[PDB]
Amino acid sequence: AISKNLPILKNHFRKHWQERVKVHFDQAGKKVSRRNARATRAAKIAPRPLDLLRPVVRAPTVKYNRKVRAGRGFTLAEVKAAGLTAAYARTIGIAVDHRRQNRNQEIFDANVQRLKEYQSKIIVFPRNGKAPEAEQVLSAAATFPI
Amino acid sequence: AKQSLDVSSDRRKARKAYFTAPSSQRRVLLSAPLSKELRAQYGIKALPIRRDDEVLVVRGSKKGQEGKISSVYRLKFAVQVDKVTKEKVNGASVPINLHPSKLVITKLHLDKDRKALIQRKGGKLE
Amino acid sequence: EKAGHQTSAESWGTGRAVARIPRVGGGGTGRSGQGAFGNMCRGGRMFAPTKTWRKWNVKVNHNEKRYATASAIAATAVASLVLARGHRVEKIPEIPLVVSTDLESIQKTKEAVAALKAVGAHSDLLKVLKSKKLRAGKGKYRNRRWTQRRGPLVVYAEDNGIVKALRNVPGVETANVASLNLLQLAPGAHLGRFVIWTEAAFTKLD
Amino acid sequence: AAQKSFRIKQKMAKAKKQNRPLPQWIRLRTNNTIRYNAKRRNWRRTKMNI
RNA sequence: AAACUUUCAACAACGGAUCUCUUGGUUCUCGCAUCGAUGAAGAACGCAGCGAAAUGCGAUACGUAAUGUGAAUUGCAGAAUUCCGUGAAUCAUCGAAUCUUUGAACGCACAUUGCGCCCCUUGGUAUUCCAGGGGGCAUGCCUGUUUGAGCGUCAUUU
RNA sequence: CUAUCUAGCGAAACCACAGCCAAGGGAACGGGCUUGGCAGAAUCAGCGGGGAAAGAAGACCCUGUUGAGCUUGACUCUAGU
RNA sequence: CGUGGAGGUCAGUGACGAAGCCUAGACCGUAAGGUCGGGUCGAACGGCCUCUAGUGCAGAUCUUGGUGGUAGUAGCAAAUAUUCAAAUGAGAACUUUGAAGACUGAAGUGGGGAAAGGUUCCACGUCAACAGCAGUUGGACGUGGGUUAGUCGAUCCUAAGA
RNA sequence: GUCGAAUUUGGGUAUAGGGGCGAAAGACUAAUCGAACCAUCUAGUAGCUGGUUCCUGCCGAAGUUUCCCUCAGGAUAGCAG
RNA sequence: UUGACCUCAAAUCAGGUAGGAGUACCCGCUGAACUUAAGCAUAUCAAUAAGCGGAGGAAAAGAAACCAACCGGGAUUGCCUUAGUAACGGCGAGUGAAGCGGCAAAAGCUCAAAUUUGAAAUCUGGUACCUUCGGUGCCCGAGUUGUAAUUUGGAGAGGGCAACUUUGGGGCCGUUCCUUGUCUAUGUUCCUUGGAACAGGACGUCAUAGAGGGUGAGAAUCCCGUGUGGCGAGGAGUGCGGUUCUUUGUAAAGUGCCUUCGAAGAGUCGAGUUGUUUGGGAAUGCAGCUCUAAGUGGGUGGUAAAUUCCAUCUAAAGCUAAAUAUUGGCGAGAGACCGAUAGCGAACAAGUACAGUGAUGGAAAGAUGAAAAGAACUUUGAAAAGAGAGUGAAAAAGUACGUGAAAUUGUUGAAAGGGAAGGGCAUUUGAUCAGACA
Ligand SMILES: [Mg+2]
Ligand SMILES: [Mg+2]
Ligand SMILES: [Mg+2]
Ligand SMILES: [Mg+2]
Ligand SMILES: [Mg+2]
Ligand SMILES: [Mg+2]
Ligand SMILES: [Mg+2]
Ligand SMILES: [Mg+2]
Ligand SMILES: [Mg+2]
Ligand SMILES: [Mg+2]
Ligand SMILES: [Mg+2]
Ligand SMILES: [Mg+2]
Ligand SMILES: [Mg+2]
Ligand SMILES: [Mg+2]
Ligand SMILES: [Mg+2]
Ligand SMILES: [Mg+2]
Ligand SMILES: [Mg+2]
Ligand SMILES: [Mg+2]
Ligand SMILES: [Mg+2]
Ligand SMILES: [Mg+2]
Ligand SMILES: [Mg+2]
Ligand SMILES: [Mg+2]
Ligand SMILES: [Mg+2]
Ligand SMILES: [Mg+2]
Ligand SMILES: [Mg+2]
Ligand SMILES: [Mg+2]
Ligand SMILES: [Mg+2]
Ligand SMILES: [Mg+2]
Ligand SMILES: [Mg+2]
Ligand SMILES: [Mg+2]
Ligand SMILES: [Mg+2]
Ligand SMILES: [Mg+2]
Ligand SMILES: [Mg+2]
Ligand SMILES: [Mg+2]
Ligand SMILES: [Mg+2]
Ligand SMILES: [Mg+2]
Ligand SMILES: [Mg+2]
Ligand SMILES: [Mg+2]
Ligand SMILES: [Mg+2]
Ligand SMILES: [Mg+2]
Ligand SMILES: [Mg+2]
Ligand SMILES: [Mg+2]
Ligand SMILES: [Mg+2]
Ligand SMILES: [Mg+2]
Ligand SMILES: [Mg+2]
Ligand SMILES: [Mg+2]
Ligand SMILES: [Mg+2]
Ligand SMILES: [Mg+2]
Ligand SMILES: [Mg+2]
Ligand SMILES: [Mg+2]
Ligand SMILES: [Mg+2]
Ligand SMILES: [Mg+2]
Ligand SMILES: [Mg+2]
Ligand SMILES: [Mg+2]
Ligand SMILES: [Mg+2]
Ligand SMILES: [Mg+2]
Ligand SMILES: [Mg+2]
Ligand SMILES: [Mg+2]
Ligand SMILES: [Mg+2]
Ligand SMILES: [Mg+2]
Ligand SMILES: [Mg+2]
Ligand SMILES: [Mg+2]
Ligand SMILES: [Mg+2]
Ligand SMILES: [Mg+2]
Ligand SMILES: [Mg+2]
Ligand SMILES: [Mg+2]
Ligand SMILES: [Mg+2]
Ligand SMILES: [Mg+2]
Ligand SMILES: [Mg+2]
Ligand SMILES: [Mg+2]
Ligand SMILES: [Mg+2]
Ligand SMILES: [Mg+2]
Ligand SMILES: [Mg+2]
Ligand SMILES: [Mg+2]
Ligand SMILES: [Mg+2]
Ligand SMILES: [Mg+2]
Ligand SMILES: [Mg+2]
Ligand SMILES: [Mg+2]
Ligand SMILES: [Mg+2]
Ligand SMILES: [Mg+2]
Ligand SMILES: [Mg+2]
Ligand SMILES: [Mg+2]
Ligand SMILES: [Mg+2]
Ligand SMILES: [Mg+2]
Ligand SMILES: [Mg+2]
Ligand SMILES: [Mg+2]
Ligand SMILES: [Mg+2]
Ligand SMILES: [Mg+2]
Ligand SMILES: [Mg+2]
Ligand SMILES: [Mg+2]
Ligand SMILES: [Mg+2]
Ligand SMILES: [Mg+2]
Ligand SMILES: [Mg+2]
Ligand SMILES: [Mg+2]
Ligand SMILES: [Mg+2]
Ligand SMILES: [Mg+2]
Ligand SMILES: [Mg+2]
Ligand SMILES: [Mg+2]
Ligand SMILES: [Mg+2]
Ligand SMILES: [Mg+2]
Ligand SMILES: [Mg+2]
Ligand SMILES: [Mg+2]
Ligand SMILES: [Mg+2]
Ligand SMILES: [Mg+2]
Ligand SMILES: [Mg+2]
Ligand SMILES: [Mg+2]
Ligand SMILES: [Mg+2]
Ligand SMILES: [Mg+2]
Ligand SMILES: [Mg+2]
Repeated sequence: AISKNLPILKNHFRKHWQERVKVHFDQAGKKVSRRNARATRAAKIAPRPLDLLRPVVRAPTVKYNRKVRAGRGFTLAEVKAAGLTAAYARTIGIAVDHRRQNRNQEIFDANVQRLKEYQSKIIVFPRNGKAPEAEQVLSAAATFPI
Repeated sequence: AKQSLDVSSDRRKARKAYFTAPSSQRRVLLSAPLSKELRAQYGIKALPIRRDDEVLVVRGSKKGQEGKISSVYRLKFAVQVDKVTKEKVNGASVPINLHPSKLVITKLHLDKDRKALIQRKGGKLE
Repeated sequence: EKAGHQTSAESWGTGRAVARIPRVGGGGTGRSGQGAFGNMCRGGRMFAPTKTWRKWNVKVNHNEKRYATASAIAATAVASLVLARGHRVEKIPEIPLVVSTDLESIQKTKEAVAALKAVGAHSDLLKVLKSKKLRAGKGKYRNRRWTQRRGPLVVYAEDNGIVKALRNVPGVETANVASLNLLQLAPGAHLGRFVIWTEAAFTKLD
Repeated sequence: AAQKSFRIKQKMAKAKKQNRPLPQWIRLRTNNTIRYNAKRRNWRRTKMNI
């Protein structure tokens, strides 16, 4: 069971592997269901845009730090320098993250400026009744690229 | 072709749905077309055959014969005409079995409902 | 996957004047005593039972994919190929066949059949629809029942009702330029489909 | 037997009732398929196992 | 030379290949979330004018009520008032019922159609005996109600 | 009482194809091959020479990096104590 | 070369007869095979370029089914035994009745029960299968009838035990 | 052989599989016993035995070298396409 | 004597809940061996099968006692990758994860520990009325051995100072979603063949309909559908679009400064040891027993230890949609799938008939014809049947029923045969046949 001059393969099928095979026959199916999902949601969600505002953030370790990438939420500090509280910013479609800290001013300002531009470029309809129909933009990520 | 997601082009499913169709469904499959007279009369092309109607065999070897439908045999998917029968060897007569798509309706049998059907399909009724 | 294996049969081992395949146990039926599990056994399991994780689709490099359809488009000129392909084109003026963009706005079958006739489609449309036979195989009962030739392939820049007008006439396919499937440009992998281009489509090609 | 529980006699009775041949009028029905009674039982041929 | 054996053919046997069928099977995909002490799943025995089965049902038994349809059912018989109609039907739908003996199965048992107790009622001259009718009595646990137990223990009597 | 003959009823084992020998050679004991002896339809009762007859993938023997029951200061553990 | 299925095509073949099957009839190929005639048949099917595989059998003490020679052969020989007549019936070695001869010899081939069967009981009808000959007969087949309790059993009791 | 008892026997009941039961034969435990029967793990493994399905055309071997708990098998070189 | 209290009882006490089923997928426990290593015990198979407990439409996981070591990131789940890598391993056969990065989906939070103490502000039940998934009045009861408001570490709380900003709860109609009903084109004209026209020819029509099935043979146009639309019906529901009634309030919430504080989970963390498990290696998780903390503490930082620092979170309490799974269930659409010895064991009165004490084991079996028109009547026969006749497009279709191969059998015809038969080359004879002359 060893012959000729051949790489030494390591093929782990010594368990009952045929039991655990997953063939994604439903790729096309689940892509449709995901497109319908998003469509059904964009409708339920009123003019709101399907996604939340995300901060600029510097990616970790030595390999990725050269690149900047979208983070989770906005750091109570950055939310406060943009002149609104946490509780309200969440209702506005801004994601807030209590865990992220600012050790870097340059990124700090970038996120406050990001918050500034976002506040300017949105409209927040009154509590009352009126709903002055506004035609949803679907992204935030596309409107506010990083 | 079919554009709906609830239609089925499947042949095996159709043939099951035919032979296993309940009495109520066979009524509408057992439709017969109105005669050219009765059509422009009523503004309606075809109707589910009912019993005491009047009919002309326009296909087959009883072609040209007419009579009153004696019974709708829904079980058999066949309609029987009083006046169209086999005289047997022992002389006992026996009904032939006709298909309403090979008949033509020459006189209706009208009801409060049989009328409303014609009206529900959008046609005049003399 | 559980087929043929639904019994408890064991070999009877040698010494019985009878071969060694496992055999159904018990009695009173005559199922019992019979060869089991075996690929040569009536009711046994098949050899190498077919599985669903077999390779079904096939990856083709995007670029060579394009090269292929490019090649297929370039052959929808070259009347010799379209002719060699079926496709009654002797009676048509010129190839490529380019047609008024107004064609894309036709809303109605009869109108669109008439348009196609005027431009030379006729004899090809008649080649279909004179050609429909019963599929020879068992596909006949597999929802493959009928058969026929392929008509002309009308290519538009924008669907103004042409797609729905021709959708019912036997043999005719419609395509947006932007797509251009390779399956229709060379059906059965045979170059030279008869293509009726609208002008709007013909220019978008570049 | 000859002194039996009522459950045993009850089953015993239901098997008497099942012991006829195919009533011949069924043979004439539309699409009738059944030919004879293929569940027929005899006392000296197959045993009831109670 | 026959008979007999053998070979080929035709016709007739035996047998059920082959071809052509397919209300079945297999595999993929999509949608959905609903058993049971309000007695489930399963079992037994029954039920049709004429049924052994299969399917359906439960002594209201191939069904009752309701709703839609709008004239059947059909193997034979059948009713006949069901045919311009609160109305045919082995129809569809199903929201109301019935639902034997059982089963986690619950008064106790059960290789028994075995054996108790309570309540209301009816009959036998009957609170007490017998018989018919109806309604009941398992177990763990929770909240609460009520009657309690213990020098565990506080007070209050004179 | 069978066998045996008749009327009715009617299986099974077994079967490469088959079935006359002698010698030769040959997987060193042939029904077939080579060379001779020979050879005439279709059959019945018997029979135990042969069919290296049949009945079980040889129980003996060896091989297998195949077992199992049993034993023991074999290796390695273990309930218990 | 030959099979199932798939894309293309020959506007291919066909109820005025597709496919299949038969044929010491014909023709092509070294061959795998292909082609035609005639017969039978009754609803579908083929050529070519390509795709695809559950794709070609003489064997496997192969699987399932069918069938031979063996062969009208082995055999249908334990339990002493049968016989005459009549009736019936298409038909009687075998049913019914009468007669004769026998047997089991009350430790029964008698008269009842327990377990077990479950309708075999009984009547009428009745022979396709079944009763290794037969059949008018039957424990068969068809259609019906029949099992009556204060005292006989169960039910109550306790036994090993559960 | 024995035949009035360590007798025969019905029914009920207990003992269950590395377990039972054994006046002891590895006996008996439902035609199953030096470990019952049923299903599943399981298509267990098999250096061993058997089989492995169309045609034609061209080329065409080895039973030797070395290592292997190797000696009925592999690896390695050789021969072959 | 009487009345409580604590704890423990009993009721066919008033009202409820649990069991069993199924179990494809999900959360746990328990737990093999065949196998692989060419032998074999560690290893492997496998943290698998069988056994046990428990859920749901998903389950579980989840708002960091996390990852990291960077310019740091920031709940969980999953896919692509990391990677057959780091690592484990008679370092042999074999095994084998994670962090970063892209994508899918995104969502967040609440308790314990606080004096309401100028007022237990809270709650089950009973009861009467009411606008009944509830509200209100009243009484038993719970509860101070703590029921509400308040606060949850991101904070936050008590003071003091200063300003602005922001509301709640019903009805009712749509749409949304669910269940449904009904209706919506065009030849059956002529000729031929045929038993049947659904076949071929001629001549037309519709086509947002030429998917499909039915009808006596290949039917867009005979029928039902298909396509495009129209008109209804019954629900559920707070998602939101409108409307409309009550103003919840001397209520609730957000924000700036000053100051004082800042409660934060124990037989736990942790340690030893044992066993198991993991890629986890002086020990990855889990459990037994012994030991058992602290509060500038504690946990982690993948090589044991002592010292010194640094980074990073905040355990021993809790809820939570989606992306994810699904050989079960309900409903659907499909296929280069199988075609009655195939495909599920079952295309059929199939988990049936049948076997077995039982656990269990478990088949065979589809096709007359468009239509029963299923053969009147005559004759032979005891009958079954035969022979006529009749039906049918055909009995070369007769409920033994489409086609009806082969082995094997009867008849008829032909031919050969001294202990087999069959085969090769060749020719005689017989039979049969193609082609080619003109
Ligand atoms: Mg793998
Ligand atoms: Mg899947
Ligand atoms: Mg998103
Ligand atoms: Mg509003
Ligand atoms: Mg209609
Ligand atoms: Mg044999
Ligand atoms: Mg099979
Ligand atoms: Mg074919
Ligand atoms: Mg017996
Ligand atoms: Mg039975
Ligand atoms: Mg049984
Ligand atoms: Mg057919
Ligand atoms: Mg299918
Ligand atoms: Mg019925
Ligand atoms: Mg009904
Ligand atoms: Mg009980
Ligand atoms: Mg009782
Ligand atoms: Mg009672
Ligand atoms: Mg209590
Ligand atoms: Mg004689
Ligand atoms: Mg004889
Ligand atoms: Mg010699
Ligand atoms: Mg010799
Ligand atoms: Mg020999
Ligand atoms: Mg001999
Ligand atoms: Mg012999
Ligand atoms: Mg041997
Ligand atoms: Mg051993
Ligand atoms: Mg042994
Ligand atoms: Mg020793
Ligand atoms: Mg010792
Ligand atoms: Mg080929
Ligand atoms: Mg063929
Ligand atoms: Mg021949
Ligand atoms: Mg020729
Ligand atoms: Mg033919
Ligand atoms: Mg046919
Ligand atoms: Mg090819
Ligand atoms: Mg094969
Ligand atoms: Mg063969
Ligand atoms: Mg052979
Ligand atoms: Mg061979
Ligand atoms: Mg064979
Ligand atoms: Mg004979
Ligand atoms: Mg004899
Ligand atoms: Mg004898
Ligand atoms: Mg005798
Ligand atoms: Mg006699
Ligand atoms: Mg005597
Ligand atoms: Mg005596
Ligand atoms: Mg007879
Ligand atoms: Mg008998
Ligand atoms: Mg006999
Ligand atoms: Mg006889
Ligand atoms: Mg009887
Ligand atoms: Mg008594
Ligand atoms: Mg009693
Ligand atoms: Mg054992
Ligand atoms: Mg063991
Ligand atoms: Mg044990
Ligand atoms: Mg046995
Ligand atoms: Mg035994
Ligand atoms: Mg194998
Ligand atoms: Mg095996
Ligand atoms: Mg060896
Ligand atoms: Mg050579
Ligand atoms: Mg060695
Ligand atoms: Mg050998
Ligand atoms: Mg109570
Ligand atoms: Mg449960
Ligand atoms: Mg294995
Ligand atoms: Mg091994
Ligand atoms: Mg080995
Ligand atoms: Mg071993
Ligand atoms: Mg493991
Ligand atoms: Mg392990
Ligand atoms: Mg398990
Ligand atoms: Mg379980
Ligand atoms: Mg549920
Ligand atoms: Mg989900
Ligand atoms: Mg937190
Ligand atoms: Mg994360
Ligand atoms: Mg390795
Ligand atoms: Mg592992
Ligand atoms: Mg048709
Ligand atoms: Mg059609
Ligand atoms: Mg529609
Ligand atoms: Mg904490
Ligand atoms: Mg464990
Ligand atoms: Mg450890
Ligand atoms: Mg340290
Ligand atoms: Mg950090
Ligand atoms: Mg909580
Ligand atoms: Mg949770
Ligand atoms: Mg599925
Ligand atoms: Mg089958
Ligand atoms: Mg096959
Ligand atoms: Mg089968
Ligand atoms: Mg047929
Ligand atoms: Mg047949
Ligand atoms: Mg006749
Ligand atoms: Mg005749
Ligand atoms: Mg014919
Ligand atoms: Mg026929
Ligand atoms: Mg007949
Ligand atoms: Mg036939
Ligand atoms: Mg010859
Ligand atoms: Mg000639
Ligand atoms: Mg000639």
